[PDB]
Amino acid sequence: TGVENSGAGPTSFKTMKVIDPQHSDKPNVLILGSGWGAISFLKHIDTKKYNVSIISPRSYFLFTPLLPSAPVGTVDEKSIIEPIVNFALKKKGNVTYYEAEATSINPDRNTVTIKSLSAPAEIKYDYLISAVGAEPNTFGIPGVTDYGHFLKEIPNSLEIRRTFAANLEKANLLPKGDPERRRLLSIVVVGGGPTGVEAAGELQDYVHQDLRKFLPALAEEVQIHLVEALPIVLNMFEKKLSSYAQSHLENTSIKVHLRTAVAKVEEKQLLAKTKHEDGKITEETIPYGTLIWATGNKARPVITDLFKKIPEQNSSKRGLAVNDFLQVKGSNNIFAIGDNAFAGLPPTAQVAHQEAEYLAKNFDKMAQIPNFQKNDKIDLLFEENNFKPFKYNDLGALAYLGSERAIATIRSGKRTFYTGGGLMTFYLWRILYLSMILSARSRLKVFFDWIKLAFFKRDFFKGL
Amino acid sequence: TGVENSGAGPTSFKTMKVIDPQHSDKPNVLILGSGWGAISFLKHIDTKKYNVSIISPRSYFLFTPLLPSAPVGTVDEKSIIEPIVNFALKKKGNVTYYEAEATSINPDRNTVTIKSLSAPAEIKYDYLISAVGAEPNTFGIPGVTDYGHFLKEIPNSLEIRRTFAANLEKANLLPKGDPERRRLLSIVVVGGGPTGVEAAGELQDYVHQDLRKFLPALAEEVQIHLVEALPIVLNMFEKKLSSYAQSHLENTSIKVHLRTAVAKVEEKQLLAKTKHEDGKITEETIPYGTLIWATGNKARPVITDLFKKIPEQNSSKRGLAVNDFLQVKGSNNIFAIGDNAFAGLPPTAQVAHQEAEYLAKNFDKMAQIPNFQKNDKIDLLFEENNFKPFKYNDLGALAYLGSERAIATIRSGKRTFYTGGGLMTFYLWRILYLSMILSARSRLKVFFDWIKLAFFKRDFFKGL
Ligand SMILES: Cc1cc2nc3c(=O)[nH]c(=O)nc-3n(C[C@H](O)[C@H](O)[C@H](O)COP(=O)(O)OP(=O)(O)OC[C@H]3O[C@@H](n4cnc5c(N)ncnc54)[C@H](O)[C@@H]3O)c2cc1C
Ligand SMILES: Cc1cc2nc3c(=O)[nH]c(=O)nc-3n(C[C@H](O)[C@H](O)[C@H](O)COP(=O)(O)OP(=O)(O)OC[C@H]3O[C@@H](n4cnc5c(N)ncnc54)[C@H](O)[C@@H]3O)c2cc1C
Ligand SMILES: CO/C(=C\C(N)=O)[C@H](C)[C@H](/C=C/c1csc(-c2csc([C@@H](C)/C=C/C=C/C(C)C)n2)n1)OC
Ligand SMILES: CO/C(=C\C(N)=O)[C@H](C)[C@H](/C=C/c1csc(-c2csc([C@@H](C)/C=C\C=C\C(C)C)n2)n1)OC
Ligand SMILES: [Mg+2]
Ligand SMILES: [Mg+2]
Ligand SMILES: [Mg+2]
Ligand SMILES: [Mg+2]
Ligand SMILES: [Mg+2]
Ligand SMILES: [Mg+2]
Ligand SMILES: [Mg+2]
Ligand SMILES: [Mg+2]
Repeated sequence: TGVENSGAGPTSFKTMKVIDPQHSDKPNVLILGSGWGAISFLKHIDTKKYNVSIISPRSYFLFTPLLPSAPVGTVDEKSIIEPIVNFALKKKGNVTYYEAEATSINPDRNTVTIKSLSAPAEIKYDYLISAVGAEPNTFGIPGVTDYGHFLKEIPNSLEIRRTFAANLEKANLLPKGDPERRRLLSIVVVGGGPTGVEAAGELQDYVHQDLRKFLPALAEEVQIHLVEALPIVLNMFEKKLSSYAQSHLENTSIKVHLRTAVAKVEEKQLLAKTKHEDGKITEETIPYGTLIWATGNKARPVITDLFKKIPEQNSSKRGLAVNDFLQVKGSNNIFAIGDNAFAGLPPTAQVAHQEAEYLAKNFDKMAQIPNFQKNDKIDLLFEENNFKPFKYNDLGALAYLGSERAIATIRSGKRTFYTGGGLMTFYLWRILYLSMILSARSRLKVFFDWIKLAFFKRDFFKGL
Repeated sequence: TGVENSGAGPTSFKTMKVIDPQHSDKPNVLILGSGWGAISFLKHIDTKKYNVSIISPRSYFLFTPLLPSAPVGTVDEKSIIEPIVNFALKKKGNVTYYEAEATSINPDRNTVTIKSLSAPAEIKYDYLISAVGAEPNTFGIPGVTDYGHFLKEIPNSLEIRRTFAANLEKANLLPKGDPERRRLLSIVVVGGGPTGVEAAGELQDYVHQDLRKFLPALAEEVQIHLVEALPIVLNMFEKKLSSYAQSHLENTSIKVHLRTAVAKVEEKQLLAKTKHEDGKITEETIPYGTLIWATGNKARPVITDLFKKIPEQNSSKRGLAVNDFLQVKGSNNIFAIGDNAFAGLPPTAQVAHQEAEYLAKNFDKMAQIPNFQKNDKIDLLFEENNFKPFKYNDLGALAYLGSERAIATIRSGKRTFYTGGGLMTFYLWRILYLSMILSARSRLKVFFDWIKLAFFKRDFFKGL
């Protein structure tokens, strides 16, 4: 259905841009999500030839690479989100955002089922764009999600402060010696990837740069462990850099735990195992005030539910396996991009950003084809008209290390433009992250956020 | 300290500045609150000759004038607050803040009982500076607390935005010609002092500027009413100005209800009554989605608690009555300033920023007279010393109106510098306010707020 006067998420709003007919003139494309995929895919697609619809529980778009800077308020949570709406005021034709969530996609009955928590109730789709993202992975390691914080989404950032704020508080009522005070003030990040390292760093920044400047008795006793399973951190960088980073984290009093896996999280301590290069399996408990879980990504119910309803997708695990034109293997009119598509690619923004932009332009290709105005094998039409299959141009990797330092690589093709570095690198990272932001609103807010951060402390209000 | 926690809540910070002999000879001074009076008094007290400690459940100062511009993201709630610590960090001597609330003042036992919501538990004092503010008042009109929203404190801003969004949301799923949609978009501000005005003003902005740019279907139907019991809005501005303000309010589509009083408040609607030129009371139902009740202050219960414990304050209705030396009539060592003090002046912030600065210089002027500590018309102690009493240098009256306009009136004694005006006044007004802000950080943040507003919309997130 998907008609007038229902109840999904209340920003089920329609923007009557151009002048269409009531007899359906265009294909109804329906996007799932409002993140990198869906916003990148929306940002380009020809709205004159297609009737774009978006289904997102979230009504803003998240510039994920600056999220780890939110909790301490290096950046404000607003300063890095954008409403979907503003990207639709930049589309010539017609859009509609339902503020709900996909639940079961019904591939052959040909709808996405939106049931919200803010109320049929399905939505007809001619084509489907499935960029819902991955949800983070605990590995069945018990205790996470009882006692952990995922660094995924804006609320997650608010939860992490409120927690750390509350510990800083409780902690400052105990006599200096007390171990408990020592515990409250400890931080465990679990995740050696960029996210974790950046959170790890951004906290330690705050503690050195801000906290001590008015309660130095606490600053000291703050401890920030960073825990990773593999031989070293930042594995996407060439060995020589990953080391400089690990140098600089420990330089900033970070307790890096390489080759270490979390077997279980209890309330106050997380039982860790370590397997050394001389294969010796040692144990260790790590007590924690605040636990951050910056690791992994698994598939979502919508998708793992879909796996069954498409014979080819029975045994895909990571995401939806996709052919070279990014359609679901097993379905005609259903596509998948970014973290929920299994392209055999890095699960990153860069990939999803390209993935979407290519698919966007291929949608302009198909409109020129009368053959696509109507018609269980599927790819055929993409060959008959000579469509380029998607190939990826991995552009390199940035990561921020703490107390004003960074490392990076940039590339195009086999060519490898640049690679830092230290305090210089920092200013590119800033200058570069700025440019990759998808809105002038957001960028000015972040810009102002860093200028403000020079003259003054971060804003660490627990109720805001 | 040490460990003096028993009543007082978490952010019990202490700055170990000067070297303190356990057994002290400096007097001990207590400031109740963290707003205009208290923070003004904190700023100008000599922290070397005295020892100052504070009690406030609120860990931040609030630039109360800008509050009404936060609910519609004209300005961020963080931009207008600044922490106590941040002020106390720029002092000479030892400051301490027990983040809690006074529950009982104990005049004849020299203590203030503090039961923090977050936890004996008395605090000892030589001198007491009672500056807790007043609370807002319902005049026992049934319904206000249930369905209404005060506009007194930061959380109230979030409460309103949340409310208004949820209605904008719920309304857009109903068809243009529904009553229930008309209602949800109705907005009644009760009380036409510059608050209710500026508020009403700043909403209509968001409707007229933000909302319409993406839902004119909703925007148009949004109605803002301003109810006021008196002949005119903004009585403290001179007669001719009150009419131009009202001209401009009504001319920006704001239904202004003079000589009108809210007899009661129900969920969907509020019954109001209006006395006419001819002295005949009519009735009326105003149905409403959002109810901002910005009218009249009343006596805090700690202040009312302390009316029974002093014979002079037995017939004290409005607030603690004080002499020309701002001292609680009937106590020696307690002082009341701000809206908890009934100094027969208006309950402005302007008053309190004077009431403080003055008392601080008094307090400093009690550092060349070594008899007070070797001490029934106890104001004579000051009169015989030849203490200049307190006099209010009324600096004026400001009020923003909506849609880029403002009214103003700077003066001193009689010598009136100015009285506008239009788009020029809005600019001055901005400038005056921006100057009167108490911290660099607040200022800058407020300054970048306004810039971002010219470039981009406002920020109306219902979870941030
Ligand atoms: C803290 C953090 C920092 C990162 N930093 C970087 C970086 O610096 N560089 C980099 O390349 N990558 C980074 N990433 C990874 C990158 O952001 C992701 O790979 C990218 O977000 C994938 O985009 P996507 O569109 O596939 O999914 P997302 O961007 O996650 O978008 C998924 C969207 O779908 C919505 N949604 C969820 N469930 C449903 C449902 N059932 N129905 C409808 N909609 C739904 C979500 O609200 C969201 O809008 C980071 C990730 C995190 C968590
Ligand atoms: C939205 C709004 C806008 C305004 N704009 C203006 C304006 O432009 N110009 C103007 O002159 N006036 C304005 N006012 C009025 C003016 O701000 C007040 O008269 C002024 O705040 C009084 O200051 P105060 O120090 O007496 O109390 P406040 O400034 O309210 O501060 C009182 C403090 O006491 C704390 N507190 C309360 N109870 C307790 C307790 N039991 N124990 C400990 N602490 C406690 C509070 O958290 C607060 O920090 C405005 C008021 C509002 C609500
Ligand atoms: C906006 O478009 C872009 C560049 C441009 N000049 O416009 C880029 C595509 C832009 C930047 C991408 C980018 C910057 S920096 C970075 C990065 C750092 S690290 C990483 C990968 C290798 C990490 C993946 C981790 C995955 C886990 C979930 C397992 N990617 N990606 O896309 C967001
Ligand atoms: C310039 O600095 C100041 C004093 C000084 N330097 O001595 C002031 C205290 C300054 C501004 C005060 C101000 C601005 S605008 C205003 C005012 C006049 S009137 C009013 C209404 C809102 C409040 C109460 C009215 C009560 C009855 C008269 C109805 N507000 N007062 O600090 C905030
Ligand atoms: Mg995203
Ligand atoms: Mg997406
Ligand atoms: Mg994702
Ligand atoms: Mg995805
Ligand atoms: Mg205040
Ligand atoms: Mg005060
Ligand atoms: Mg007050
Ligand atoms: Mg007061």
